[PDB]
Amino acid sequence: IKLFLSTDDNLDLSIISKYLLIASYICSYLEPRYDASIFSNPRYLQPSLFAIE
Amino acid sequence: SLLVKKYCKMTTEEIIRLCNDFELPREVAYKIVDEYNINASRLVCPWQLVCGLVLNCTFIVFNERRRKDPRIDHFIVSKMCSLMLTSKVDDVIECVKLVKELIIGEKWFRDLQIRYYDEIIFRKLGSMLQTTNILVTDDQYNIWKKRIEM
Amino acid sequence: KIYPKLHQMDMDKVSRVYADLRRESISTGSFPITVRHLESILRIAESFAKMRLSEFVSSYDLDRAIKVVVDSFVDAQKVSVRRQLRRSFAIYTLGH
Repeated sequence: IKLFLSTDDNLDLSIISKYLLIASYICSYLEPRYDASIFSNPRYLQPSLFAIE
Repeated sequence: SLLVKKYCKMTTEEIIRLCNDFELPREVAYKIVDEYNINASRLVCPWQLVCGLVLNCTFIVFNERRRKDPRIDHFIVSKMCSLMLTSKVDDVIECVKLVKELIIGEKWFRDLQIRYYDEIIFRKLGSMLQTTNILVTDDQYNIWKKRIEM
Repeated sequence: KIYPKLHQMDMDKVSRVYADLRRESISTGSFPITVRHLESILRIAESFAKMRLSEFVSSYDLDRAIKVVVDSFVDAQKVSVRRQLRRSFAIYTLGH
C-alpha cells in the first residue's frame, strides 16, 4: 500500500550564517520606515531590495 | 562586609569623604565621582567600583612613596579593610583587578600616568611584541619581595 | 483588625527596581513609569502580609509584589519588548 498512496518524492549552516538570513528576510518584506518602533501578506509577492548597512 | 551588599543608594558626598581619607587632590577626586554618575546602572555592587577606583589612583599619585618605603603599600590595604567591614585580604586584590580592566582604555586614566602611549602604540598597530596582560608587572614584584622581609 | 506595617524593609531594593524599569521604558519606547507605579508595589506587598495574618511585611512579601508589577508591565507591551525585558528583569523575579 506504500507504493500507490504517494509518489515517493523522486529518489549544517553556521550560527552567523543562520542569523544573517533571518535579518535579510525582514529587510526584504518590511518597510524601513517603521523599524524604529520594534527593534528600538507581503510574503506572497517578490521581495524588496535593501542596503548593506 | 560592605562588598557583599547589592544595589546601594550612594549619595554625592560619600565618594568625596572616602577620597579625602586617602589624601587625594580635588583634580583626581572629581574624576572618580563623575565615573559613578555615568555608570549608575549596569552594576552589581556599587562599593566594588568605588573601592576599585580609589585604590587604583592611590598607587599612581603616591608612586614616589611606595618605592622608598615598602610599608606604604601594606598600610593602604589594611585601611580599606576596616572601612568595608571585611577581613579577607583576597577581596581587596580581586576588586582592584576588575575595575582596572574597564578603566585601562579611557582618557582621564592616560593623563594620570603621564603626569605622575608606549603601550597603546602596539595594540592598534597589531604588533606581536606588545605588553601582554598575563604576567605581573616588574614594579609590583619588587614590592611583594620587600613585604615578606619585614 | 490586622494592619501590617512597613517596618524593617529593604529600601535600597525598591529604588533599584524602579530605576531599571524606568530606564528600559525610555530606550524601548514603552509605557512611561511615573511615581504612581512605585506606590503600587507597597499596596500589593501589604496585601500579601494580610493573607498570612502578619503585622509586618518581611522580605518574602516584597519579592512577590515586584513580580506582579513586572509581569503586568512586560506582557502589556509588544512582542520584541516582551522578549527583551524578560531577560534583564529575570534577576528580581527569580528569588533566592
